[PDB]
Amino acid sequence: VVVGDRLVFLEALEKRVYQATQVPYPLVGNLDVTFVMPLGVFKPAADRYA
Amino acid sequence: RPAILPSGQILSNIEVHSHRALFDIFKRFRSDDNNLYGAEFDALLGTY
Repeated sequence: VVVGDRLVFLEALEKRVYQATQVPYPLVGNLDVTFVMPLGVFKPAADRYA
Repeated sequence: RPAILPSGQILSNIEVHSHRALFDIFKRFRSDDNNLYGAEFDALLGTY
């Protein structure tokens, strides 16, 4: 397949290899994010408006 | 006592321990069990 101004292979090894065996696939990586949220903060007396 | 000659070849390449529901009896030995060798037999010895 041609991408940009280049010629590259393009292959997925889920069928040739890894098929019907108990080793998982390596390209399914893992992202990691850490959330945060405030529990009981109290806005000052000037931002209490509807 | 497994089979001696296979009739026709299979085509699918799929793991099988997860599909043990479809079959009636299912036995998986690890590698070269020493049990499938011994072969005994009954016999009838002469008729009068």
